[PDB]
Amino acid sequence: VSQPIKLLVGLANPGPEYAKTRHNAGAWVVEELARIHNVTLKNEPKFFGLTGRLLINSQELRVLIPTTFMNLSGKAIAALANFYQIKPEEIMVAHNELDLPPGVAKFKQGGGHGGHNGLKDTISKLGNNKEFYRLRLGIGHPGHKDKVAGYVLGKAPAKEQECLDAAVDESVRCLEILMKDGLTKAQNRLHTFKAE
Amino acid sequence: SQPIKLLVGLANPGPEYAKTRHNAGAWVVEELARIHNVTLKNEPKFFGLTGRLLINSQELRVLIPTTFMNLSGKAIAALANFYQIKPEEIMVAHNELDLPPGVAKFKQGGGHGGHNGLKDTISKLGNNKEFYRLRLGIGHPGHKDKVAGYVLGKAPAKEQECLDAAVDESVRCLEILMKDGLTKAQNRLHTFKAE
Repeated sequence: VSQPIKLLVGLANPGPEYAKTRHNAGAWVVEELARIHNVTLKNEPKFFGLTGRLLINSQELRVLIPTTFMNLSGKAIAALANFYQIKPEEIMVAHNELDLPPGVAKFKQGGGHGGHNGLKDTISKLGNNKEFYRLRLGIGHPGHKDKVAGYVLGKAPAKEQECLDAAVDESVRCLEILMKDGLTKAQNRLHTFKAE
Repeated sequence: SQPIKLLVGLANPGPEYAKTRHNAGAWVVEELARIHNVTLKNEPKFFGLTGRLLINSQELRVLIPTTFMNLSGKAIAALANFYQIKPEEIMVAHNELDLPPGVAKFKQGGGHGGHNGLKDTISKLGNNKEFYRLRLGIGHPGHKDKVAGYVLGKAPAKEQECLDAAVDESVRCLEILMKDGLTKAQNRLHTFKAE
């Protein structure tokens, strides 16, 4: 109506403390959306993550950043969406996307996990359903297969982190636009964005 | 005479993860390899860094996977299968929640203990749990739900000293294992407690 989304999830590793690693991109979007809407994300052990509720254009939007292992992110998502009776196609998972360069971002419903250990676990723990939405935040692709974990668990160099941060900012605006004008208008704005 | 042909040190790859508790097992391998002057080689077919050490004239292969921790079994199984090494001949070094910092133990078998690396290693080794472990105590946080954050954090300095002493003693005992065998290695290691 015309925006089906009730849960926004931001995937990230629960540490280290010290580092803005590419694998945590999704969480940066949820943190910035929350900050802007004065939501304080609170630990909620029952959902194995940090949670909040926003109200945007009078639509309730729950937010989650799992604090499980990345490969058990599905446990957090399913625990909360079961609790509040949110369906898979009502969930949007924001995550780092190897298929797009730094500074680009896209909305999509369904698809594969693309080697993303969080996405893969989410599909499984949602009863093998891929039709949840994704917010794909581009981080570039290292080249090789075997180098993928080292890439995603590394810190983007500073100029590249700017592109990422710009895409986080636009993705938040487009999430707001999504809550106000629906999914199609939101995508149509976000997919023509390109950092700086 | 002793059962171990492959020593694995579980680890997340990269500089940001190198000093995290979840990497304790790689500290053991990296220190053993430094002492024996071997530079680990990246072998993409094995999803990790690997070497061969000569210790008391035994051959010990070493491996530190550079996959996600939860895909550690890919590296171990690819290497084990290549070199024809069975699970009972593999020692996996890993951070152990149920033991305090400053303590380390050898063990054969058991479950994964929530450790996502151990879990995948069991699965990729055909659901065989009977590989040896070098359990490196890192303690646990007060709440179950903090465990991932705990292991992916760096131990504070005093605590890291205990960890480093236990890495060092584990290395000495791995050398003893190769000279005097498991029972003697184990008797020595299991009376160690860094204070």
